[PDB]
This record gives sequence, C-alpha cells and structure tokens, in this order.
Amino acid sequence: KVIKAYTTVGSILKTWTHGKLPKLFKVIPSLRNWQDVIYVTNPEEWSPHVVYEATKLFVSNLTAKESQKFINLILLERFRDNIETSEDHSLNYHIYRAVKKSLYKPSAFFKGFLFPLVETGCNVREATIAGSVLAKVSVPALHSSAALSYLLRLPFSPPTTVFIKILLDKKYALPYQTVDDCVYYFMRFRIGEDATRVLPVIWHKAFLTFAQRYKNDITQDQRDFLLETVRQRGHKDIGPEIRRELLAGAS
Amino acid sequence: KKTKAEVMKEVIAKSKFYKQERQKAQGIMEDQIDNLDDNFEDVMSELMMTDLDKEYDIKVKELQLDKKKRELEQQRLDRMNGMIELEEGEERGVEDLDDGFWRTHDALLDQVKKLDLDDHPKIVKNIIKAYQPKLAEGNKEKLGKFTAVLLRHIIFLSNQNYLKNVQSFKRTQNALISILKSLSEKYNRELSEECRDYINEMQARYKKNHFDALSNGDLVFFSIIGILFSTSDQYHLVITPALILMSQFLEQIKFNSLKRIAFGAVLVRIVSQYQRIS
Amino acid sequence: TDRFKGDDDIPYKERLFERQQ
Amino acid sequence: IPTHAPKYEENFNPDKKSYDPDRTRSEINKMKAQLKKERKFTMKEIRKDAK
Amino acid sequence: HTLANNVESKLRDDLERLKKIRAHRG
Amino acid sequence: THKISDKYVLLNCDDHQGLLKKMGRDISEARPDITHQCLLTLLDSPINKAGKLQVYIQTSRGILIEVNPTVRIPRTFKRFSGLMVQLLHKLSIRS
Amino acid sequence: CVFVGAMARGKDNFADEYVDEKVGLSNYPLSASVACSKFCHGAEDAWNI
Amino acid sequence: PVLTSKDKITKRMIVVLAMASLETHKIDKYVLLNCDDHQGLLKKMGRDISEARPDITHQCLLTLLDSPINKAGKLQVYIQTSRGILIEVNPTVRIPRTFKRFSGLMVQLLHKLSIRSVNSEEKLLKVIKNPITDHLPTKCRKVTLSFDAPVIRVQDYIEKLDDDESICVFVGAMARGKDNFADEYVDEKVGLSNYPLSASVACSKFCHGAEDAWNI
RNA sequence: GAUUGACAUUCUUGAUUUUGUGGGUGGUGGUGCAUUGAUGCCCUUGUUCUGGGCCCGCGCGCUACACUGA
Repeated sequence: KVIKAYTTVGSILKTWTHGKLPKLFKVIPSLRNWQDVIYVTNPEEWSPHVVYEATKLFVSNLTAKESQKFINLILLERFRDNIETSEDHSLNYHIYRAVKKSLYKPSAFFKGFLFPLVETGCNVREATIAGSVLAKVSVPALHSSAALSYLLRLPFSPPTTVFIKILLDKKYALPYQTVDDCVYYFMRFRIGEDATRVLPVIWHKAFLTFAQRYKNDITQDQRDFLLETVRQRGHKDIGPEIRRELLAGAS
Repeated sequence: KKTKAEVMKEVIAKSKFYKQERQKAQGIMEDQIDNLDDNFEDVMSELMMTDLDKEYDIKVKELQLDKKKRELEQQRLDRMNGMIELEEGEERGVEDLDDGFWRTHDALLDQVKKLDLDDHPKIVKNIIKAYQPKLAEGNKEKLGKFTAVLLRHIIFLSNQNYLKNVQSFKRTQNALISILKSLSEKYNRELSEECRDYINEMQARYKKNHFDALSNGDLVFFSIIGILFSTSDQYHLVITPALILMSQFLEQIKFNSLKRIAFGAVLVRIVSQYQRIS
Repeated sequence: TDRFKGDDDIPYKERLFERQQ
Repeated sequence: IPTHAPKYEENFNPDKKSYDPDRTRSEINKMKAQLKKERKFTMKEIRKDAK
Repeated sequence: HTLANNVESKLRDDLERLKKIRAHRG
Repeated sequence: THKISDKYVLLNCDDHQGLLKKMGRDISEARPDITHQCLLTLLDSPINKAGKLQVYIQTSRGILIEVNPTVRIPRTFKRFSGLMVQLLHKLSIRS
Repeated sequence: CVFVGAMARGKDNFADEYVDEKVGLSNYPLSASVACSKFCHGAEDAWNI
Repeated sequence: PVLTSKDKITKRMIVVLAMASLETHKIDKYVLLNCDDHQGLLKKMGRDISEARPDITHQCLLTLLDSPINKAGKLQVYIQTSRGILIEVNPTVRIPRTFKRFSGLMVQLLHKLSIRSVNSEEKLLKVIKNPITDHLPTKCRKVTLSFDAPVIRVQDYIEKLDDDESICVFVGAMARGKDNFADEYVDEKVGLSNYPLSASVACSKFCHGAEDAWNI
C-alpha cells in the first residue's frame, strides 16, 4: 500500500509553491506499487512546480505500459474540467510546462495525449492550443508522420483536422506515408467527406497552401488529381494559388 | 485610508502565503525524512512487480531511402530603396565626419587549381567553393580567408599576358568580374582587409621604386573595386586611401613614356567612372 | 534646448540607492 | 538668445526645507538646526521652572 | 565624517535626558 | 496658491470642485491656463528668439512679475504649476 | 507695450490710467495667445523679422 | 461661413501636422499618451520620452479659431500619428479648451470615433481615411514647413498665385526627427524663420501670413 | 557514446540530440456578425519571494550682496 502519509503529502502538494522532488517521489519511479500509491494519493496535486517536476520524472520514466498505466484515466478529464471551469477554455502555465517537458518521448506521449484527444468531444480552441503546445518544439519525424497518417486514416472530426492542418502547415519534410495519406484523403474527398461535410477555407487552410517545400522526389500526377479535386470544388479564394504552391515537387 | 487598508490586507495575505510556504516546507522535509524508509519497505513487501511504431517504421524507411511572389516581387524595390537611402546617407551621412587627426594564403588555391589559367581553374575553384560553403559550418572565417585568397589569385590571373585569346579571355574575365561582384554582394568583411593588404603592398612597392617595380595589377584592382563597389560614400575604409594613392600616381612621378601616358589616360577614364554620380 | 524642457524624478532614485546600500 | 532652465523642486513647500543634495551633510544640517531649537526650548523651560 | 554625527547624537540624547528628568512636554 | 492640509495647490478652474467659492469668488474666471499658453507662445515667438521683448505678467493682486527673453518655461502645465508657487513664494528663481 | 488681458470674461479696464490707444486685432472672438501672436508677428513684419 | 472640403469654387487653407503620438494605453486603467503623470511604462516599453506630447495639438488649437475669414471659414486641419488617425475640423468649432477635458476626450481616438453636435446631425470631427487629396483637389500649392530652405514669407507666397483652389501646409511635431516631408504630396519645402521654431508658432506664422495676405 | 531525472562530483536511462544557414520572428487574444460563420484594426517573445508624505512663525539688532569699488 502506502506509508499512510500520502494524504498529507497530497494536501500539501495541492498548494505547494517552491521546492523539488522529495525522498519519496525521487525514487517513486524505482518503486513497484506506485500505481496504487498515486491512486490512493488521488492526484489533485496541481501545484505548479510539483506538477512540472512530477511530469519531468515520470516522462523520464515513461514507457508505453507506463503511459497506459498513469496517463489515460484522469489527466484528460482534468483538462476537460479546467476548460469547463474557465470561460475561454484555456490551459495554464504549469500545463504548458508539463507539455514542454513531457513531449520529448517519441511514441509514448503520442499515445499519451495526442491519440486519446478524439475520445469524448474534442473542441476547437482546445485542439488549437494542444497543437500549439505540441508544435512549439521539434516533433520526431517518423512518429510525426505515423501520427498524421494514423489520425487521418482514422475518421474525420473538425478539431482533429485542425491538428492535421497544423501538422501539414508546419513546413516539414515528406515521406511516402504522407504521399499515400494524401492519396487516400483524395479518394475520401469525393461526392465521402465532401458530401456530408462542406469544408470552407477554415478547414481548407491545409488545402490552401499544401506543398511549398515538401515533395521534391516524386511526380506531379498526384498534384494533377489534387488539381482535379480543387477544380471539382467550386471556390474563388483557393484556385490559382494551388498551381504555384503545389508544383514544387520536381520529379 | 482605504488604500492603506487594502495595503495591510495584501501584506497580511503575503505574510500568510509566506507562513504557509514555510510550514509546508518544514512539513514536507519531515515527512520525506520519516516516510520513505518504510514506504520502500511496504512497496517491496507487497508482491508488486504498436501500430504507431509500425507506421513510424514505414515512414522512416520511406523518408530515409530518398535522402505568392508579390511579396518577393516588391522585395527587390524595398531593398533597392534601402540601398538608395543608405547610399545618400553615405554621401552626406554616416561616419560622423570628424576626429581631426592633425583556407589558404595566396598560393594554395593556385596550387589546387594549377592546371589552367582562367576557365578550368575558376571552374574547379568554384566547385571547391560550393563544396566548402556546404561543408563549412564551424569555419566561416576560413571561408572568408578562402574568398580573400580567391580574390587575390583571381586579380593576379586577370592581368598576366594578352598573347592568348583576347576576345575569349575578355569574355571569361567579364564573366569572372560578374561572379566576383555576385560574391562581393555576399561577403565584404575581409575583402576590405585584403584591400588594405594590397594598399600596403603597393605603398611598399612605391617607396621601393618609382614605376619599374609596379605591376599592372593595380589597374585591374582599381577596376574591380570601382566596378563592384558603390564608390559614392563619403569616407570608406577601402576606396579613399586608394583614391589618394591614385592621386599620387597621377601627380607624383615623371611619366617618361607612352605606357605611363596611357596609364594616366585610363586613370582619368576610371576616375570619371568612379565619381560620375557623386 | 530647442523645443523641449528638462526632466527628473522623485525619491525613487534614493529608493534605488537604498536598495544598492 | 542663450536659453537656460529654471531650477526648482516639485511639490515645493516653503515650510519644509529644500531638497538636500549631499546626504552626508543633510542629517547634520537637520540636526544642527533641531539641536538649536531644542536647546532653546529646554533652556527656556528650565528658566521658567526656576522663576 | 562620523565624529561630528555621533557626538551630536550623544549630546542630543544627553539634552533629551535633561528634558526627561523633568516633565517638559515638547 | 492655496496652502491646504499637505502643501500648496494652485487655483485653476478644473483642479477641484469648490475651492473658488471656498475662498469666496467665482469658478467661471479661474483661468491661469490661458496665461500659460499665451506666455509660452510669446516666449517661443521668433521675435523673442531675436530678443526684442521683456514680459511683465501681473495679477489682480497688484504683483508684477518680470520674465526675461531667455526664460525656458517648462513645456507642460504640471511642471509650470510646480514652478508657479516657487515663483510666488521664493520671489526669485535661478538658471 | 501691449497690455494684453488674460481675462476669461469681463472688461479690460485694468490699465485705464495710462493707456490711450484702444486698438485690437479684429472684432471676432479670438484667443489671447492669438492676439499677442498677431501683435508679435506684426512687430516682426514691421521690424524686418 | 459654412465650408466642407467639397467647396471647390474658391481658395481655402489646409494645415496638417505630421508624426504625432496619441494611442491610448490600457493597464481598465484607461489613459492616453502623456509625459508628466505616467512615464515608467513609457521608459520600459522603449518609446522616447519627449515625443509623447498631446500638448502639441492642445496648444495648436489656436488654428481652429485664429483666422478672421471665419465669415467664409477658410481653415481645415488634419493630424497624423503612427496609428494614422485623421481629424476634420469646423472653423467655428467648440473645442475642449483645457488639457484635462481634451485628454478625457480619448474615446474619440480609441473606440467612439464619431461625435455629433447639439442637433445630433453635424459630425464636427470626421475620421475619413487617407489621403487628403480625395477631399481637397489637386490644385493646392506644395509647401511643407522645414528647417533648411531659404525663408519666403506667407504673405508674398499667397499673393503670388491668385485663384488656386486651396493652400496647404505640413508641419512637424517631435523632439528631433526628419519627418516624411516631401514624399507623399509635397515636393519643395519652405524653410521656417531664421531661428529654431515650435509647431504652434509655425502654425501661427503660417496663418498670420495667410490672413494678412487675404486682408480679412 | 550524442546524451536524460542523478545513492551532493554518479552510473542510471538512452537516438529524444552537437557548431552554423535561413524562414516561421509572436496567436492562448482583444475586437464589428445567429448562441462555434479565413469578414476592418492592434500587440508579441505568464512566473519562489518582495512596498508608507504629514497639523516651526513673528520680529529687534548684527552681517553679506551696489565703482559710492577693490
């Protein structure tokens, strides 16, 4: 179980202000029952430096099993509860520091906070601020293209496609997984997501500027059927920029 | 008095925050000192012990195997107007008009491209300069030394002897002067320093001898600096000591022959070229 | 002095000096 | 015309003394004055007591 | 720089004792 | 001026509600700002820059205040009012 | 000399013991700064400034 | 005496002050630019101290009611700052006379932008966008007040050309800075008097020469 | 062996990274339009602890300030 002082530790680390990881939490990754320990501790320990150092240590000690052990159950609902109790649906400075310290594990944190974002009613400003705190730093390339093709061969959602817009307007390199990802999105964009959901320029921010410095190793026939897509979709804002934006892939 | 009451309230809340922080710090120190030694004992006494990666491997192999214009249209006029305003501020401008004071060294680039004179030597040195600019990430001052050595070498190969192809050599030197301006637009910071090196060189030669220890490299040096450089600034480090150098070249010695007479004639032509616009 | 005046401050300079002392 | 700036002090009170430049003699100017008025006060009061 | 100030404060406290042994509301 | 307690405060129309009636006169004519603006334009005039003037301002209370041509009046109004009681009490200010 | 009044409203009888030439700048409502600036500019044009 | 800028039949007078500074600061604490009450934020933000002066236009308001051709109403003024707010004037306007009332009139800068008179009809101060030659014609003689050209007086300058449609002037308001004098409309600059002058006395020189040439 | 919390210089993880080139400099907004429909304009890079002005005046002599000067 515990030392039965973790209720006192939770009561003081809910409103802690200045300090570092104590003798318990410095090796609480190196313990074994720390799942049950932090469960009965009931992590309302939302003090800024405790949150920052705690996410620092268990993302230093986060595997995939550890992610599915102490990520999914309570932190998503805590984000939903603080964006509910705030009127503008905004996160905090310690949330930002937690993401900025916790992003640097490549394939564990994606299944941590990015992939379960589509679970229970994702939202516009919150997915925008999540893409902000996920894209202010470098993203690993292979796991980034994996996450992009994963959440785009997952079904459509507007706060998910906002993150897709951010991830493809990051001005990032291109593998063939993103090539055939664009191919199957082309095959989905017939009359299909185009029939059931009209997309204005807000969701077409991906498709206004798409391939400025991206391909450079492939032909322009996928560009040709993207052009037949943008000529099948009648719009005045987007058209003549698609040629001078999309013809960057040389051969 | 209401401001003083709110000031006492804020000071009381700050003292309460400091007391709470001190009490929490002492309680956390005592709890972390007296809890962990049996917390580890309890945690060890109780018997306590994919597709994203696949798509990442596929995209990793796929990315490791193969390993508008209105803004940039008016950017040229923006930088040109910036050049013009800095040119006029350099005409009557910048340097305060005061102070009242009353990867080589000149041989290794030639040894590297030492097969031809003009075409193949500058082409091989251009390819080597492209490779050095690509692979020079921690040595850009050595790229600056490389550009200065290339400038010095290209000046003393632009003037050697005209028994060769006169028109084709003039063609390749026009192309050479154009690419030298194209790199002088990018790099100047030791172009000016090697210009001082050549001013000291010709000053030592001019105090050594009148005219017989004077090569024709001064002609092509003055030509390249007054063709690439906007020579219309008030005081510059480069041109102004070279201006009084060519002034003493024009009015120091006895021009005994038609070679020095033609030297003076092309000097008058080149100073009209210099200060046509000033 | 063409089209302007002088400018100085209150005892915050002495407050900065007392913080420096 | 050669132009100069008038020296003065903000929130100028004639009853208060002026802005002392030198802190090393500001307190001795305050005290060599206070001392004199307090000396006059104590001598006046003890001689009124004596009478 | 300090002899004047501390002998001044000491004699001021001395005259304050002179005022304090009597009542002498100032 | 008015020594209120604290220290001086000038007499404008806009710096209070009823100090004009408190002293016993009218707030409609409590007008020193036209004096400040008029004197600063007379000082910044080019004939004053050539030095062919001397400006005697006065009040209703019989006083006579001479300013030189070389006076740099403070450009604001708050610094001018801070200079005004220095003039009205010390009767002489330096360069 | 000009005895320019800094009055807000009233009668300019303050110097009715030495001043003779009752003269102004217009019959318009002006400001006092404009009145003295008109007289100083008239002195400039009179005395070559 | 009535006059809008669509009064193309006869000669007018235009005064434009350039490169001012009035953009209200918001700490619900609601202030405009000044240089006496608040300066710690003005020295922390990096802006220059002596440029911050609405007293320049608060003392330039003599040009609102100086001209004795108010029986025709010849004057129209315009201000310019880094924001670019412009202000049309009435020759028989009722200006806030003192600095604190003109300074309380800051929602006109910030968010009100449209004030009306007692009959709720005449927009006394109008904030129509740049340029000025949309309102006055191109028949206005090109002078800006600067500090380098030989001086030519405003009387002779007006009585030179008789029946052009407007006259204009561009004055500067700074501590020291080369204003954008003759790049937008002006080409040739007229120098001021033979001493360093201020903005209010430059406007006074221009309007006194203008009224003395028009003979009122 | 590039580097992460470190039994306060220590073994404990590890591709998350090292010297320079650019461009995105900064979107966690305020704002005009149904309660979320690029619709004009602005700015860029939240935090351990921390702050007081106040209820001497009068005047008598003596003395300095003036080519009548030194």
